[PDB]
Amino acid sequence: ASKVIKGGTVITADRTFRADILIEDGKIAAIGDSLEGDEVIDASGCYVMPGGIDPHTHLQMPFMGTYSSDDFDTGTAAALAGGTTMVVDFVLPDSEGNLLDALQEWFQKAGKARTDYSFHMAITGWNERTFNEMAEVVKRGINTFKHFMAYKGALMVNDDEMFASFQRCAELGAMPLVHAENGDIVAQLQAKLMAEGNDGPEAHAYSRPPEVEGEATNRAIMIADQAGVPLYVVHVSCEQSHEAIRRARQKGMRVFGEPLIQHLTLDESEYHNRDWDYAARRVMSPPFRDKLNQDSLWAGLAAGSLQCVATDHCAFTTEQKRYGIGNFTKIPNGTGGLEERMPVLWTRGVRTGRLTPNEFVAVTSTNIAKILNIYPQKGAVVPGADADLVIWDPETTKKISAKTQHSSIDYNVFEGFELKGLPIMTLSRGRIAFDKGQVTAKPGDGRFIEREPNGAVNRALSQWKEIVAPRKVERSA
Amino acid sequence: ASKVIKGGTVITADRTFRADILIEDGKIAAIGDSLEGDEVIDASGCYVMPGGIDPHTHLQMPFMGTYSSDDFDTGTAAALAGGTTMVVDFVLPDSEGNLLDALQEWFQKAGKARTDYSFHMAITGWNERTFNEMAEVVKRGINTFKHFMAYKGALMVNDDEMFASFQRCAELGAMPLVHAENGDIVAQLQAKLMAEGNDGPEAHAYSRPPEVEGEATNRAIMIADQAGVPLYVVHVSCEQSHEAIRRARQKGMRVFGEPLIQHLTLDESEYHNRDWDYAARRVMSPPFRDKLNQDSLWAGLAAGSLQCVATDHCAFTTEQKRYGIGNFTKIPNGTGGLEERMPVLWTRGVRTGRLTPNEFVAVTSTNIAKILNIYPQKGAVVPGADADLVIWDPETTKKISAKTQHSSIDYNVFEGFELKGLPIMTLSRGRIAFDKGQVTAKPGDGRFIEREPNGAVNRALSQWKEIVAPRKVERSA
Amino acid sequence: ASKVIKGGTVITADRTFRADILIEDGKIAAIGDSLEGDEVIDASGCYVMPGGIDPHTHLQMPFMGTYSSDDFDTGTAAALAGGTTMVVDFVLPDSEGNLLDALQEWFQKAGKARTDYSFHMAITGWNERTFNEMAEVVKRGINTFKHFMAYKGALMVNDDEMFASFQRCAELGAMPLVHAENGDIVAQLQAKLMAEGNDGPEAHAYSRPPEVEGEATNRAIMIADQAGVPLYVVHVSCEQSHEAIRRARQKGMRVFGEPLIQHLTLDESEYHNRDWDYAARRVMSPPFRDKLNQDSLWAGLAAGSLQCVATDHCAFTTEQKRYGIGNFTKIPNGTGGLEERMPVLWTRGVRTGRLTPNEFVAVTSTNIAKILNIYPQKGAVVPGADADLVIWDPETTKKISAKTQHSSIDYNVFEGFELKGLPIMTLSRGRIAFDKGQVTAKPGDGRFIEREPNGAVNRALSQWKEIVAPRKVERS
Amino acid sequence: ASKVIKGGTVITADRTFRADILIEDGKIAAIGDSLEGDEVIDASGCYVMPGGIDPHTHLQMPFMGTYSSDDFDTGTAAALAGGTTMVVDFVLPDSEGNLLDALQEWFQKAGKARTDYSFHMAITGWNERTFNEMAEVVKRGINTFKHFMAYKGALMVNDDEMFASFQRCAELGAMPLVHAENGDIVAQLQAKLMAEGNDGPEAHAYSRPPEVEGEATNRAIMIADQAGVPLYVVHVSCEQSHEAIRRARQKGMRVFGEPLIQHLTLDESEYHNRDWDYAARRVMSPPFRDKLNQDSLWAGLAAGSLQCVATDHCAFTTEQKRYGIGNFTKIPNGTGGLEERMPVLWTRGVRTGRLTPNEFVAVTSTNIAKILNIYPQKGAVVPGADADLVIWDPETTKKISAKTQHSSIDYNVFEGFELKGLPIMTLSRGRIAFDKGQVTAKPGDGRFIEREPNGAVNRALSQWKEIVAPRKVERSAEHMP
Ligand SMILES: [Zn+2]
Ligand SMILES: [Zn+2]
Ligand SMILES: [Zn+2]
Ligand SMILES: [Zn+2]
Ligand SMILES: [Zn+2]
Ligand SMILES: [Zn+2]
Ligand SMILES: [Zn+2]
Ligand SMILES: [Zn+2]
Repeated sequence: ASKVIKGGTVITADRTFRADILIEDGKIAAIGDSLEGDEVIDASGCYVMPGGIDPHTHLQMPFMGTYSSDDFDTGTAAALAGGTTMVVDFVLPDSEGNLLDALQEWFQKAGKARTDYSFHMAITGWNERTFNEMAEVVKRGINTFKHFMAYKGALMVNDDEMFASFQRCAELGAMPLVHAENGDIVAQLQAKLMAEGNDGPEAHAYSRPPEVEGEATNRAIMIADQAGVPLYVVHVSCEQSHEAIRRARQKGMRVFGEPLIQHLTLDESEYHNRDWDYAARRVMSPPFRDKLNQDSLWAGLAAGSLQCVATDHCAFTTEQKRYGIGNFTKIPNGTGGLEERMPVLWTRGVRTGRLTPNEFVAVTSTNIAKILNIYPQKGAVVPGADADLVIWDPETTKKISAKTQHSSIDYNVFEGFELKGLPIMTLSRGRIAFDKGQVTAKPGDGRFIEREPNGAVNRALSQWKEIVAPRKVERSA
Repeated sequence: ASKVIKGGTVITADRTFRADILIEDGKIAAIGDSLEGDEVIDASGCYVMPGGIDPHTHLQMPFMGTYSSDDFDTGTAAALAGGTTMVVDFVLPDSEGNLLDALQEWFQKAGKARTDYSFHMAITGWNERTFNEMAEVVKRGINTFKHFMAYKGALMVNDDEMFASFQRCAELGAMPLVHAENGDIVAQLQAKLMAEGNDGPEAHAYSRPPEVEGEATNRAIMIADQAGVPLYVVHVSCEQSHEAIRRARQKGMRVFGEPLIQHLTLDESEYHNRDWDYAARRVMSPPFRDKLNQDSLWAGLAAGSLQCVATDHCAFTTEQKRYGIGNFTKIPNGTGGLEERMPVLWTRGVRTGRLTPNEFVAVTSTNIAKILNIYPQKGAVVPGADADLVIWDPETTKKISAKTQHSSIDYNVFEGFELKGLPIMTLSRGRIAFDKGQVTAKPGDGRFIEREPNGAVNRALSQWKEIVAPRKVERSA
Repeated sequence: ASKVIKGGTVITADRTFRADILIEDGKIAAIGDSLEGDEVIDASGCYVMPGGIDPHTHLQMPFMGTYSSDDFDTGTAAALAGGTTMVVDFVLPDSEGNLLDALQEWFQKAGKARTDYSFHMAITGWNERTFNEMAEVVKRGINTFKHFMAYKGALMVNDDEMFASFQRCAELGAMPLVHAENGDIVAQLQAKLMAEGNDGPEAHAYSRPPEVEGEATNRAIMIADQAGVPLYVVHVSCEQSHEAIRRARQKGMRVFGEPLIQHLTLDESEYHNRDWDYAARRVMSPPFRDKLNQDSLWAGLAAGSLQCVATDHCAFTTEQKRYGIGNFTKIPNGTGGLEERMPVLWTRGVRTGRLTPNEFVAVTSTNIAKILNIYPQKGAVVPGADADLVIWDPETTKKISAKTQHSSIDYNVFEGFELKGLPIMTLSRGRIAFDKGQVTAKPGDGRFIEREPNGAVNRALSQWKEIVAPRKVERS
Repeated sequence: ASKVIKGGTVITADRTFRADILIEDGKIAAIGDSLEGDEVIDASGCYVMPGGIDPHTHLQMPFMGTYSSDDFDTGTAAALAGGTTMVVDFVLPDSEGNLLDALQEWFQKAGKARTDYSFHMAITGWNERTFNEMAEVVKRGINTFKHFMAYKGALMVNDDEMFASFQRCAELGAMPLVHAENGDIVAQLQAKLMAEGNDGPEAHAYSRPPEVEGEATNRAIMIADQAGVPLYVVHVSCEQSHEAIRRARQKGMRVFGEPLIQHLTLDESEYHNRDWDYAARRVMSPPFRDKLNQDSLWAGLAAGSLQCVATDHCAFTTEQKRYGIGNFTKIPNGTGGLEERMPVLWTRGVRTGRLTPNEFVAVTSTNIAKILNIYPQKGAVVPGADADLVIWDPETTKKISAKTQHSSIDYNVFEGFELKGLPIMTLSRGRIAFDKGQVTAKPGDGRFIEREPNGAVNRALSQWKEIVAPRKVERSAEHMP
């Protein structure tokens, strides 16, 4: 039974045009002037875009013997209600390198996904087991490996481990991701701040100022380039890390950057709210920054030095945040934004002219699809693509509120944002997944998306590195 | 009578995939797994790409009562043999502002074109007539206006004129192009050099060092941004001008940059060749630069801070170059590259891994088509696009030589370049235009391509300027 | 009759040390542990620094058939009360190039000076007379020529004229100064804002945003470097112009930058004050900028990418400012800061640790003395130097107020600034010029300081340009 | 017995002027138009400048159970013959942190010094002993601590150790120095190149390309600025590390940079010379770089973003260099330049107009004197200063050659440099220490120069950090959960 989306205006990363869309067997069958189908969906007056891909989520993430509050069920509901049809989550193995066991456990979690998903595999140590299982992980359809330069004593790896891992990535045709903050300096700053009685939520930001992110970003870049592999920097929050990426790209290094919607539109003044709960709720890493940083990130999206908007979705209830009363290091880090990502970006970015509608599509789905090597299966409006689509009414308005959010927690860091232009229908592989304010996709409707290694940028870089490889001088006896 | 291109691998700016291409009525009718057509073109083992678009040509350009040696006939022949299916030439009006008259004169020239073409309209003065005829020029399908900051006493405009013209561009939804060298400093350096007996071809480069281009680029950007209109900088030849563009883009300014294939692969040491003819042949503006500048331009293409490769094709005979014997200011400026642009870029860029094949397509056709607002009619492999296509054999080799070039002049500045990967067939709106080393397109086969004003980037920028427009302070009596 | 300053701590651009200073015949005769002299000045608990040099003033400047309200009398009074012992003013000739005639008129103005002074010569056009008279100006002891890239129809020169003039500067061993704003773009923005009814004081700032200054700074640098002459950019107000200077210097170009004390400590929010008078009073060029720019300028001073703090002192009464009611282009541009420069810089810069005390001396006197080629006659505490000195009590406090200022106008843009550490005595060539809150130097006490052309940086740059000069290829 | 230097032209960092100089009791007694003294030294037609200060030497440095070949005797002879009157060497303790024991050993080495000297104290690990002895090291008159980010398994410290040490420096009013190369990445590149048979001298440069230095520079700066202490980056060899310093200074961070005379005038093409010995002799860390980097360093000296020229003097014989035949990682790292520093800089920098003569004085003595807090005792021509002076004949010429050098090794990486303008006499505390090509100062004539902590820049930075220190938000119980 086919669907035809009629009367809409298609917006993709490359063009905007009036067209009908015929959907058969979960895929786009045809795009053209007048199409017929068994079931008609009216998109008159609306835009039709690829469903959003959010490459950065932490659904049901383990914390202190419990979990974050949004799991793959409520998380994907929030995603769908915001026009996002795919999430990419981070698998977190132990330092022993039980990558495959951790993967199995994340598959169990993701069984509740209401829409399609994939994984990044984190690397939280280095040893022979880790080295071997990375090969198998790539065979299972995961082509990215996430590294933490912070979280000393938990997730952190050092330069030595990171270089070996990046080289293994290069070898497998995978691409490293990095959380770039200097973990040694943050740990000492945390301890010093706590020792001085500087223990409130605002001190979380004090313990990891922008220079600490800027440095680690620069270092991760050096190591990836030495290893001959592209690098993806997650949650680029400030001018210091953005500058490191621009400078690397101008040297011809292959580096991608991902600003969070939070860092595009929220700022550190939130931590100076007189209410402890209010300030603690906004604690995440990297923290909200000086507002001046926002323009840098926006300009990067427009200039192409930053490519993907994400949310780092990790939602905790007020009760969970309160674990850090009297100690900011015990406030669970994370704010949720899955539902808010595309709508906030549309109002703040497209309606203001900071982004063309086409750039909007590029930085919400198409770019990350290309970067993770699943374009055009995802992030595309072309025949043969998965029919993951959002129907966007440019005229509808709302005020963001915790009272109406699909996320399970009791607050919303975008509380009060005035929006115009909203997702009114979301389709996941041709199925109506969100409609008339209701999430219609059921838990288990989502499936794992396998990804192939050795994307175009990996291959070009490897070829170039071979060209410029330094050679031994031939010397007579 | 339809054509089907079978067995090939399609490369576009966004993806690479095996597919057949059905062509009907000069357009791409279908793209898919197995297609049939009246006539079969075998593309087994080959890549199929959008035909190149070269936005920077000067065919049959007036110089000293004569003309450049390549006209629209030989010019488009060379283009087609090099996989380029469209050229964009510059109409050069008198300073009185006889834009429409100049346009008619250029249509007469382009009657000989063998493949499709369009125009930029130059603005060489400022007055009421110019202001008025700009509106009429836009109605006739030209949405770009070219400005010269150098060539004092002939083409040059000042800051005042340039600002007025840019504001008019903003109003009409057109985009200014700029030749950015400081004309006043250049004229004085020329005169000082001649007065000192420094009168050889190498002194042309001396008379306009990179700082002179860097300054003018920076100034034109300021003025475009103040007028609220995007800016396209032609022939970005050096790091100083590239740096100005990167810095502007990081401020959120809408600026495009165009490196010439000459400046990517050739350098100023050519001017120090002992043979006068050899050095003079290479004289153009901006001149060939210190070789160190090339890596900057290549990185710009990979990073997206530069978007389009062109040739500034303006070919003169050795006899014409010799008009400047004893006086370098009288050496006609220009080198030809229409045929060599895509082949040299492929060998130097794709085969080395500096550019992915998709980036190659982006910077040889798709980007400029989008920028000139003619995507997807041109620069696309999508249904409904003009069937302007090149069939590329990645294994064929040749050495570039004047003896085999299609340009009418007696030398080739890319002489001796070893290539691998060549255009073996070129189609212009579904017609075989180049095949088996022969240009099969006839003079008059080319048609003028009209362009609409107010593309997406123009619209976004105007919207943004309105939002940040400074407001009067309300003061009570 | 000798003077000895006893018990103080000397602070110079290069060091800090306890020493007595013996003054004879208007000069520093000796510096050492224990000295005696005919007359004793007690500097116990105080710092002794070279008197400030403000390289940027416009005293009795011609405007609209009148003049600015602070002349060389009240202006040097203000300077002295702020620890500044020398001003450098701008001679403004007509565009016909009557440089010598204008110079004579400025000598008449400066007859009222209470402390020493020198001149910059502005170049407001280009022609044979201008080219010729520049040589004679250099012979008269002025080794700097000021160029305006803004003020279209009045002071402005174009790239062609500026290049010719800069080449003439190089030839004479002079150094160009530049007011860098794009005059063509500013004139058009002014007209547009006025046509749109955007006619308040705030639109003055709107008519010349930072990008316009950044561009012109960048262009002027290119032209000086092509001419092979060092360049001095006056009133670097924003990160865009500062960036152009840093980038140029890293290319090995010889460029100096001068942030005004206003742009270090005041910002554009002043223009949005609801009171029209309040906002109009702060109108100057370049305008007060977004506060974010302050950090860039401060860092430049500490890093050495900016070398001299000045005031661009050009004072108008409220009545004069009101000439621009309903039309911001008619508000006379300028604020006064002569008295406030060193004291504000001390509190905001030294007491905060943004500048070491030695850096404070460098950016208020020694650097500009060196740049204008009058070191160590001025800006120094060495034997043989002019005894131009300020005795600074680091503990005394005050709140800046128009009620206590020596400037003749009725307001103070630094109103309410809380200070600690103040000039308590100022000496000009050994004469007590400021003491007990009173200016004791008389009008006419000031003397013209002549300057030699061809300073060290001019000579080094010329030598280098000769080394790297492009040569003809020898062809049979 | 007084000396008067007559007829010369004084050049200092701040001015150039004709003056006589009267010297009494090892110090400058007076400067003026015509002075009289017991013994007259004729400086007619010559310049008189502060004697050079080279803040970066490794004389008789321990390596592989032996030592580098220039000790404090021949090292200081070389210095003096090049117009340099003071060297600053690096004390190298074991990782256990036996700083005082190491200091005593270095005093034994420096007993042979012919001209004055001082020390930097290296920190090669972190622990309680190290923390404690740093305080005593500062009390002995050493106010700098050197950190190595490279030389893994030998001298290297990590970010954690470096941050603790930088904070201790801040506390004591000391200033850290850093050798900034990423040691972990260098060690892995070394192993990779060796495994691939890329084992020649040129592969030394391959194993630590400029990005590896630029990264570590950027990192050391971040850490120093977080600790609230100024940082001195030794041997800034390339644009990447130079850019990191410029960017940091523009953020208002207090960072100094030191380009070596080698990196200003020599380049990596030397490693591709066909002769193994020739290439290996030039091996040092950081290696000679792409020639393009030179202009960046020269501009930094002229712009003030780099402040001091040094040599990293560490001299090995050809026989010692040959320890690395078949394995570039075993080639002892270091080249000598003590004698060549000021003369090469004068010809390449002053005679070309890249530096004014005054800037030449700044970057060869006065800046480092100020930075190490011993101005005006050293690096100055003012009354009361130590009479450490060089008399410079701007017209005399020579070509640098191993056959005439005062360094003890058998080659010279500045071989063939054509010079004009040379020191013809060097005075150390008023004693003629070098004259007419002869080193006249004897071993033991040099004395240790004590330095005080808490220089002006340290104090200003600490004050600024206090001003901008982030404060706890005051929250009433009304606003608490
Ligand atoms: Zn993270
Ligand atoms: Zn995360
Ligand atoms: Zn051109
Ligand atoms: Zn052209
Ligand atoms: Zn001005
Ligand atoms: Zn002024
Ligand atoms: Zn070292
Ligand atoms: Zn060393």
